[PDB]
Amino acid sequence: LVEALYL
Amino acid sequence: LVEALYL
Amino acid sequence: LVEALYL
Amino acid sequence: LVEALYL
Repeated sequence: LVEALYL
Repeated sequence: LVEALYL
Repeated sequence: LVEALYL
Repeated sequence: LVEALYL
């Protein structure tokens, strides 16, 4: 499981 | 499972 | 901005 | 900004 946010 | 957001 | 995962 | 994971 991966939850990833890139900004 | 992957939830990914790129901006 | 919200990134949310519920399981 | 919120990144949230619930399991």
